[PDB]
Amino acid sequence: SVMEDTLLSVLFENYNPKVRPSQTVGDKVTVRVGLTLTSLLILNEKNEEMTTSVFLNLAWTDYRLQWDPAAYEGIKDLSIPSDDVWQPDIVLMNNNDGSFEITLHVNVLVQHTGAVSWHPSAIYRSSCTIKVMYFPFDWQNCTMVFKSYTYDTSEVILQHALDAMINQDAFTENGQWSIEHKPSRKNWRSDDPSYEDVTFYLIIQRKPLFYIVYTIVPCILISILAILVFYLPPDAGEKMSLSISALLALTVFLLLLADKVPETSLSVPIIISYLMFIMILVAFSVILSVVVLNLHHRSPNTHEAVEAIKYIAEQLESASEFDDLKKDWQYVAMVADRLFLYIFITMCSIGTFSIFLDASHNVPPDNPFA
Amino acid sequence: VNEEERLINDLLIVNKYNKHVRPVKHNNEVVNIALSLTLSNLISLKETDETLTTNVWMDHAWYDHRLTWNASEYSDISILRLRPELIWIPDIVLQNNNDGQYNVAYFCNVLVRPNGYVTWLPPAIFRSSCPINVLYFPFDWQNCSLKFTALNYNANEISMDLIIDPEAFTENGEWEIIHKPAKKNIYGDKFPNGTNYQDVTFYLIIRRKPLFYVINFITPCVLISFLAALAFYLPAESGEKMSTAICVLLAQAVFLLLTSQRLPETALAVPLIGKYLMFIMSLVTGVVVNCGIVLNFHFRTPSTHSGIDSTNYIVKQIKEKNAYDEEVGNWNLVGQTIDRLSMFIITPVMVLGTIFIFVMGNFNRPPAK
Amino acid sequence: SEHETRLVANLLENYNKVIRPVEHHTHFVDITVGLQLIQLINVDEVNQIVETNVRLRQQWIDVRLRWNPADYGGIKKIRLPSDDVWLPDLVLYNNADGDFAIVHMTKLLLDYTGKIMWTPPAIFKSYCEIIVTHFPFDQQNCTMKLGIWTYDGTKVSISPESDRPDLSTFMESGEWVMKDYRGWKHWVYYTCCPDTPYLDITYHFIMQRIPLYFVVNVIIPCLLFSFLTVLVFYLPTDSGEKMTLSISVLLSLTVFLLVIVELIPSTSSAVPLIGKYMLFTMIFVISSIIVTVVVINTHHRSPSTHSAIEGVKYIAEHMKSDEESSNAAEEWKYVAMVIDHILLCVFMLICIIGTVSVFAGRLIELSQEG
Amino acid sequence: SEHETRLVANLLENYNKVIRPVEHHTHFVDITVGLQLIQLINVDEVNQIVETNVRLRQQWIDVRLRWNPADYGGIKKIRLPSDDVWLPDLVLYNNADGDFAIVHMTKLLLDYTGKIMWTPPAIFKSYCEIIVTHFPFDQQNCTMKLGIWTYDGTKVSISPESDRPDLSTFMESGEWVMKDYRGWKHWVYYTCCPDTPYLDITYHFIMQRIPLYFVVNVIIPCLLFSFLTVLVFYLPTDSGEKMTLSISVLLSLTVFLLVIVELIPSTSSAVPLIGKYMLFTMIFVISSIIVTVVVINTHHRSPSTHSAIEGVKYIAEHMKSDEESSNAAEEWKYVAMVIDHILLCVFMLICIIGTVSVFAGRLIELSQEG
Amino acid sequence: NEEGRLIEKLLGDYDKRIKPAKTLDHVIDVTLKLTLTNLISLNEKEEALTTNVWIEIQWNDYRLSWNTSEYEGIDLVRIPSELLWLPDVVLENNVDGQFEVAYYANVLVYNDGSMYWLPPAIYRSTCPIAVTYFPFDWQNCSLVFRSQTYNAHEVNLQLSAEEGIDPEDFTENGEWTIRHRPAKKNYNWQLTKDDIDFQEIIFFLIIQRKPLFYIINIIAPCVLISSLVVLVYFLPAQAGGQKCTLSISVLLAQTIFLFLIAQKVPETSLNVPLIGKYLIFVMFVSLVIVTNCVIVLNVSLRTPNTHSCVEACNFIAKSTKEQNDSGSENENWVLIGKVIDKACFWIALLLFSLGTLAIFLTGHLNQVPE
Repeated sequence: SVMEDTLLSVLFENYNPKVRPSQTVGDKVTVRVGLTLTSLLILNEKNEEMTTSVFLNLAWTDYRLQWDPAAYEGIKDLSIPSDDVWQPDIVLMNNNDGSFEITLHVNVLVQHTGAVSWHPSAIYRSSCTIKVMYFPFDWQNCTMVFKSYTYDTSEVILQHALDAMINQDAFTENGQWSIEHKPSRKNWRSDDPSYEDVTFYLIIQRKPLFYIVYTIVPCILISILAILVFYLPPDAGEKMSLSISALLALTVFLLLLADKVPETSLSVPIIISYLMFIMILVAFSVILSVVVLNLHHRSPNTHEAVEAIKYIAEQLESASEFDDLKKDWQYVAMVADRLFLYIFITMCSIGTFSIFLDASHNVPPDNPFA
Repeated sequence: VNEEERLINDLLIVNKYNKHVRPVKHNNEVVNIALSLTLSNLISLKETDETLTTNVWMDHAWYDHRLTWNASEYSDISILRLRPELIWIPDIVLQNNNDGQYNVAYFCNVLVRPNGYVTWLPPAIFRSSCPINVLYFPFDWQNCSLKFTALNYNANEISMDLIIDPEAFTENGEWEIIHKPAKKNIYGDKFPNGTNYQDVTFYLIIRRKPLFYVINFITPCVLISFLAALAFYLPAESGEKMSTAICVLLAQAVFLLLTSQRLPETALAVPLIGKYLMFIMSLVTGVVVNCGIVLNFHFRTPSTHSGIDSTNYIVKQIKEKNAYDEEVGNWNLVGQTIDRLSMFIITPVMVLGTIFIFVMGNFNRPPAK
Repeated sequence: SEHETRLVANLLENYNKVIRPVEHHTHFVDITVGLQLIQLINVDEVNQIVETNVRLRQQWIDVRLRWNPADYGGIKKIRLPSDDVWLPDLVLYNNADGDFAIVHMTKLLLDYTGKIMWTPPAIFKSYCEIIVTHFPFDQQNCTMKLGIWTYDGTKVSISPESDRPDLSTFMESGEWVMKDYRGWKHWVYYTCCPDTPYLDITYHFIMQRIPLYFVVNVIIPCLLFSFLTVLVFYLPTDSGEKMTLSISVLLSLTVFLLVIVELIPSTSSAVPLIGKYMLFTMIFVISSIIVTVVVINTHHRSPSTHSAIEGVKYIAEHMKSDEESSNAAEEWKYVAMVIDHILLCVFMLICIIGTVSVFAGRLIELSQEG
Repeated sequence: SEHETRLVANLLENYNKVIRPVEHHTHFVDITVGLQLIQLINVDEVNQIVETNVRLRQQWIDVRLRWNPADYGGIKKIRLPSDDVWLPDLVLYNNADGDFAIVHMTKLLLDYTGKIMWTPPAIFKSYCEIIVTHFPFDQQNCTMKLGIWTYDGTKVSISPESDRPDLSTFMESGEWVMKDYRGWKHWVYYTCCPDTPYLDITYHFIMQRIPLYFVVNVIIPCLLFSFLTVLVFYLPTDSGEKMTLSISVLLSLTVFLLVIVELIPSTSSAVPLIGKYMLFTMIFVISSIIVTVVVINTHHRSPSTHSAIEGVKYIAEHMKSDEESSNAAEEWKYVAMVIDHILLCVFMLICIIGTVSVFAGRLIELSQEG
Repeated sequence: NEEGRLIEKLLGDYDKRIKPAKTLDHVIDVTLKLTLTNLISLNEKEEALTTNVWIEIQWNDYRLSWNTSEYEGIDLVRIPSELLWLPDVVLENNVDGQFEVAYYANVLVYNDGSMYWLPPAIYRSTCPIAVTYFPFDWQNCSLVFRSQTYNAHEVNLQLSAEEGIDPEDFTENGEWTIRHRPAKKNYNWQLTKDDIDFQEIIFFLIIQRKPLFYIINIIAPCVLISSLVVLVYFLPAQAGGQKCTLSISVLLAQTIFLFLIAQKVPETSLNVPLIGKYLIFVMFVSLVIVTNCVIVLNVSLRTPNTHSCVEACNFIAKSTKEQNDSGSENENWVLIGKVIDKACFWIALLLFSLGTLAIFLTGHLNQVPE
């Protein structure tokens, strides 16, 4: 009773819905912003698009809602729909690639002397620079800048919790990636009067090892038929034609591979590294098989009286066997041996190279997890 | 007329009743709210990303003490309707599966009992991120966990107490629903200094996998395998089909490669385990290897891959001479090795082929354990 | 004039729309519903989706709408804005995949008496069985039930009105054809609850599907592939000298149909059918494989066809006689006789299992055709 | 205090939001537009659709917003939310594919005098020419008109604000590159009506396309194929032993060219390139075609290649000699003299066609690069 | 000039949902017209389209002719949507999607009570293009639209030219073309048996398409293909013995290419419309290509196999010569190529005929509808 109807009344009589919990132009209302992440569902590492979900915990004080006996001293804590406070119509300078879901228009926790607690989980369409640099083992970092899209920091100050909180705090276990750390730094670019956005850093690490495995098999298994086509010559010289069949076959195979590679990066591309040199490794088996094909080509051919008849017989046979013996002199196997071992150098050299680069790529550019 | 005008003016739902005020008889323990979960349908499953779109009947109950009516409300009709904006409605949040706001399970017509008890239960088209993990593929196919409850209120403003999942499991799913237990609870946490919001915890333990991919996929293996199997039987019946035998490698090779290509395609659409994916590609490689083996083994050998008297002696010379050539080749033929080859092809096919369904079983036995 | 303001004002005050014209503890609210379907713009047999239009002919009564010389007298039948009406949450039980569209904001039919109707040109997306048994020759009847959503019998009741076909306005551009369409009513009380539950209209669509496009191309490559198989068999007789050639065409053939089955899975899963069908193609074609298995295996089935001066004349003709009986040996194997049994052996067997394919295929359509 | 409540309330009462600050029958409401694309998110030249960042600077005056010491004296310039304002129905003429995004419920600033600015952070959906003339090396100028939508120069007038580049905030992630962009004003009166119609801002986007990755993959299998066809020339003249062997390649390669066709037309369908680009491939690719067919038909062009005891000796020797003849005949068929002709015949052809293909390539690259 | 009082006067009596109908037996005079401006999506196989229509709306309601303070002030007024009778437009046969931006826009009230309004609308529709619209003779797109609310005994729509156009702003990036746009104003009475006519708006659109790009992709390949097979056909006479199988390699290659085509463009017609006539010539000119093609191997399949001590021994050896000669003789009577050579000219003129039959007829199906 104690002026309850009265209080109750006066409050709703004088209280202003559309007003800011501050008095004039000054230090403003110090709103607390801090989100406990739920998990993340889709990383479009290719366009640098980020759809995650977290809690929008906001909290500041409404010294305009401090109650009295019944709602203050009666029930120190009571729930009341928002819709009555300035809400950070927050957009993300890079990210905020789309609207809020479970972000605004939801109830809030209002304390006795005016404290306000609003904890809503939400899904948000963002876009961070995971750029086409989300695959190097050295990976990269990003700028996630949150802030309102009609307000300018003049009638409120934004403030954070931790900066180490981490993003693996609610990292998706469903992620083909992994994370090292999440930096959180408060910002106010001076290119705009409006103090604004906060930059949040993603020192992301995404190592999904699954198909590069059977990709290796091509390179090496194709090599099987490759070393084979380079081995088949002094193995079965008649490989002559069958050889060409091999490369038709070998080339179509690698071209189909050419088919799956562009359409697969089509959703998760970054530096060429792997492709850069396998591209070379490609060109390598490609041309090596084709010049060996020219190795194959280079051969212009390969690619008394009684006794007289006898004598005429003696000369017939012998005469042309030298001729076909000439073909021997012409297609001997010197080259095959020499370049099948130049094949030895080439393929085992260029092989242990990307082997190496790849080797160097996973270990060397790994520690910049920062 | 029995005080009716006056009484609903007494309730005035919106005006007299505090709809922005939840009748929890003021600050105390809580309004006894109860949630009931009944899946009406499961339309889409995504095993790979642990996401599910499913329909639920959001059966809700709580007593609206200001809702109790009198004769011209209560007894006039011991049951009547009143919209959401005129009925307190719990702010049920799909705790770990509402990362996709609820649809038409929102602000819908509710049922008004006579003594305040109210009943609101409409349809929920929802999306969830259930505990798939890369362990929602072994035969147990995990247990999908979900919690439902009134998000906003705590343990002194709300108490929610507690149906099979296959009750409305979708029959067009690529999986199988084995069980679905239901038990409510309430729980505080470390950073919170007080207990609050009670919830409906419903675990769905399921299983899935086709008996169809097995059909057209192993089918080609014993068919293809017989080619590579015959491959070694064929080197005998007629190894002279050198080039043509070579053709078949190109051909059995291109077949092999994109067959594996279709594999990841459906793969990405499905988080496949490492245990199974290897037996597939391991064994096709078994043939791939033996195709390369086919190569060499099929082209592996270095070669198989008195005057009148004077004159004819010349010929008997040329005779014998190239007879040595002729034979230098059968030296290479290597034919008493033939059967052993295809015998030691049989043995291994038996070894590995068995090794697989041997392993098939050694893991087929323990789950059935 | 004619109680001008007094008549429309009184009407608004003591009139309510939230309420339903309940008349004592009895038959519920007499709801008359029906389908008036005149267009089916889009549907997918595969996902069993249907976006069509049906004017929702509703018919029921509310005495409160009865009038005297000051509303009836004004103009017999008057059409009131729908707002004043309690609109049922009607919905497709196992369907309802979409909101009804165009029903809101419409016209309502009022009579001097009270009779009322409102046929809304509702267009919406639906969801009913078609399953893999949707498009056969023997059809399936899509079960489509419709009735009040959240209201039980104790408050509202609907009932059929007339029989009308589904083909009355069926799509002539449909990839299907109708046979019959029946709709009867019922009330569903459930063993669960002792209560008297909602009413509903159950439609059943009986219509056979499948254009003949997919058909023409399944069988053309079959006969054509049976031509090359036929060649497969005939060649060893007319040109066995191209057995290898035969090999090439089997790599050809095989890849082609292995690729044919690729199409199937895409198309089939892209357009629904009862598996029992592909079973035909399955063995029939594994038959060309099973047969080329044996036939070319059999084709390659054969070991390798897959004075003193007087003296040397004798060592010589000897040289020739040895080889001659020898060449007789390779021909000893390619007897050119079993080649004719294999094409005829299988020509009949393919003419028979083809006629077998032909059999259930035609038997099934001597069932469909019906 | 200072007429506190009397201040604020008076203002609300006599003020109609919807009223347009019309001042006598003349100047219309003078309102200026000023678009600053902060940045672009995504574009589809094929479908000529872009999602872009726009901060719309909208200016106009409402002499009704001027104040005295009780509004301006309170705090010079202040923040008043939109609603109360008459929002010009801005619209991109031949564009407009989408609603302005974040135009709604934002705020504006009123000066001690009245002058108001409305500059809400937009990003929206656009629709500009690209025609099949945008992907050219010679680009096309995206004609984009902007201006007042449903009001005339008599009721209102949209005017420009300044010059600024489009590459000022052009997307560096675009598959295209900018040349320049200018925008000048205009007033459109129609011979239709004798009246004076709306004003408009006309954008002109002059940018040339094609990211260079494409460039490398495609022209290299061409010089690739060039060498195989190059080998197609040299293989035969230096070795006609594997004519059929090359039969293979001709199959493997045009099919390679066939499958490259699926890939790049979808590119074609993926990105609108001026068709005259297509003819490059047309004759180029098709000469691979006309040349083959002749080269290989010619490759193919050749008939079959692609005392008494003493007399015995002479009837026998005579037998060896005329078959001797015969051998030379078929070789008199596949000569190595003109296969050399076709070699230089066409290689000059290829160096002609090729250098001719390089011609227009180089030529308008002499125009584009400028 | 009572400016305030007048506004306040009518608003007193101002009636919303009531039509400006003098009385009830002669309806109001409603004017409408549409100027096409965007034809956004042509999915003819499903008979649907999306267009930005200028909905020229006009009618009369002197319920607000004003005095000196509003009519005379300015013979022009722009008053909000929700403030006068509004035609809820839709295309009977087409509009399958509720209008977008076609309503809720500023209307126009001159001074005598003339009302003008014209919102732009992007919406979906379904015009003809039913197993026809792909010819050279075009199916006239007939769209009739009217208010879907009331019927012509109270409402009456007007129109204008029914002779003059759809190509007024027919899109230049359409894969088609328009040649005439007729439009009639009419009453309501359809096949379905509806009475009380509500007049509507008929939209004829007989348009052309087929600007083939795929034509010569189809035309040069087939010639190359025909030649390829004619290679198969004449190349044999030129080709060596190792060519029978040579020819085969081509069949394999020829149809690998073939059904790949069969898979390529069939896709084409499913994503876009369909028609069988043009379809018939291809597959059957294609099946004949295949036919004489396999016929060829069956042709290069046909033929039987081409697919004193001194003297006693001199006697017998002179026999192997004549003996084997009888054998090589075999070859003769077997491979005397009457059938083959003639097979070249067989397909040749047959080629000319298949071609003439087809392109001559394509000449006709472009020349009758020309």
